[PDB]
Amino acid sequence: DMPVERILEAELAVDPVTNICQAADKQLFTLVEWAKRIPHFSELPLDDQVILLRAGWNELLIASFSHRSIAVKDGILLATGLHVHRNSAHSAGVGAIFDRVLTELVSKMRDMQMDKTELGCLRAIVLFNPDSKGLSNPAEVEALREKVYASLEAYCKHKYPEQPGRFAKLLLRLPALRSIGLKCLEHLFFFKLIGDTPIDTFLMEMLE
Amino acid sequence: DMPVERILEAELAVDPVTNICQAADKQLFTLVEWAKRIPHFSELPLDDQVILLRAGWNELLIASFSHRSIAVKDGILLATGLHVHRNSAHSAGVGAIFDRVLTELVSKMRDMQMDKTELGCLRAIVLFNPDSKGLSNPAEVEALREKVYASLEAYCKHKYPEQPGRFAKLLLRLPALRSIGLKCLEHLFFFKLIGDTPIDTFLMEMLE
Amino acid sequence: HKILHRLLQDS
Amino acid sequence: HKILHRLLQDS
Ligand SMILES: CC(C)c1cccc(-c2cc(/C=C/C(=O)O)ccc2O)c1
Ligand SMILES: CC(C)c1cccc(-c2cc(/C=C/C(=O)O)ccc2O)c1
Repeated sequence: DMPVERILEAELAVDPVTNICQAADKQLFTLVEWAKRIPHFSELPLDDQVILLRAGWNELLIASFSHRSIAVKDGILLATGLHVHRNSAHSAGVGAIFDRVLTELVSKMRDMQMDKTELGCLRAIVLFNPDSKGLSNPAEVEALREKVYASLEAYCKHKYPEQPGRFAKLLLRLPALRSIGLKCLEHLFFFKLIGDTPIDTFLMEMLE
Repeated sequence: DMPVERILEAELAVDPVTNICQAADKQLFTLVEWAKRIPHFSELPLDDQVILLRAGWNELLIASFSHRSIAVKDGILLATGLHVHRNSAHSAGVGAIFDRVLTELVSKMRDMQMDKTELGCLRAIVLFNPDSKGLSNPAEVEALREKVYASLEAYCKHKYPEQPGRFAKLLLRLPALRSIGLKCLEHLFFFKLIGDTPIDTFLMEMLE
Repeated sequence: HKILHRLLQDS
Repeated sequence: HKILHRLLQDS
């Protein structure tokens, strides 16, 4: 129904502010292909697929670059292969949120060795966000979310039975992800306001 | 170790912008007494108790007024007994976040009949926030959080065994609570900026 | 939202 | 944070 193997397959299948904006734009195209590979997403009404991706893209990308950065020392590995370290983050004005990414997401993913199936399932939970405004039938989206976390729980309890609290521990990174996403979006809106975003991009559409 | 009965006991034991500010201030005093009744909170270093309550008070109060408002029609029951309905919310400039409270918290609490033990446990999870900056030992706070949600899960699985997903469903209101809290805090900072907050209050200290 | 709505239909 | 630090010690 919502097999974690399919969610894993979807994961495996896919100036510092210029670098940040170019990386986010690159990954937006990839994110659409990722979402189509999540079971039942493409069966939602098209206008609801649009709503979910507009509501969730930023958290979905942040989760992915955070997990990608586990092997980086005190930094973020952007999808372009460029790193953001502390000096660049401060030059971009994003030093405080950079620190939160490292302490609340990257380091916690690293400490618990969050795996790619778990990451993919948390991202599918964020994708299937039933609070997204304007959905034709929010409960259908909640139903898909509940299928994801039922599958995630069964996966964690089979693979990590000596860690009974692991499923809840994964879900309890999502408030941090929500906060962090709101602040990153604030920064991106500011980069757009002052004209530091590349123009004519998919990122600009997401910010409009 | 972290008995839900004790968390329940803690729950049971305790111009529109003027009304909103007076209600929040009233409940701040009560919230300190609530936190002292949560197992092991008062055993943390005092400076860490200060940090947790400064980090969490706003979400803790929002969770409580949301659950209190289940029996209100399209409105919020403030702790003073005054109601906020849609017209007042718009006069205060808080119509959009009012709508989010009703759709993302009150109505969802009502639909699932979230009970007071569940509410108290979600509030204790928010209280024991290990991401709060400056904690002397963040992992001790994570340890207490994990004791709360282990107890919450066992309570839900005993009382509501026909709802296997209920525990995760409770935890997955916390990203909404985080967002909503950030926006309510923004409004309160604005009320303070323009001089619409009562002065000399505990609320003003929380906002300073 | 022309880019996203097109990419969702592009196979 | 004088109010909160006092109330936490007040029994
Ligand atoms: C943490 C800091 C570097 C910061 C600041 C503002 C925005 C962002 C931000 C970056 C990306 C990059 C995705 C990638 O390379 O895979 C996606 C979304 C984003 O919000 C980050
Ligand atoms: C939802 C809207 C009415 C809005 C706007 C801004 C602030 C708040 C706000 C209100 C309280 C009230 C608590 C009570 O009566 O128990 C506590 C914290 C708060 O953030 C609400």
